[PDB]
Amino acid sequence: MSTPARKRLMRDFKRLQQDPPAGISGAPQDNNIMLWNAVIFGPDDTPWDGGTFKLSLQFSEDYPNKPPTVRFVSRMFHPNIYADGSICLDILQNQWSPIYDVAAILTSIQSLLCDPNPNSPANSEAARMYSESKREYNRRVRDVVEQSWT
Repeated sequence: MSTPARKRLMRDFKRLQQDPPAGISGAPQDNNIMLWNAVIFGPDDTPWDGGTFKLSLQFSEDYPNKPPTVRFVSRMFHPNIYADGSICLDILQNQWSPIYDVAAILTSIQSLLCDPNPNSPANSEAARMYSESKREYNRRVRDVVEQSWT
């Protein structure tokens, strides 16, 4: 059978698969099309380089009118990511549009890593560090990068 969210989520799955964004992979559990997992590589030539970050996307029966609940499974340290893994991101809360697909969601999160919005302090310690001395920030980014490997 095919519900409108289900029908959408199946199209979203195929398009992520045929034209995948570099360093991004994603998939639903064979047992639940509504719960997904994904992995994002810290892009090349950024202090995030080499990291393998895990994520969970939870969808509802009202997708795509309502955006998925995205969260980091692996520990992070970034100005726009809360202590629980949730992401203070534009298109995921106040600027969501049904046009955006799963692939577009992940793309934006990857780009967000190396380009934080200081005017959205989800992690206040990380925010200050990013703008004061980038030397201590890069050191701290390196850490979550090394522990994501484990």
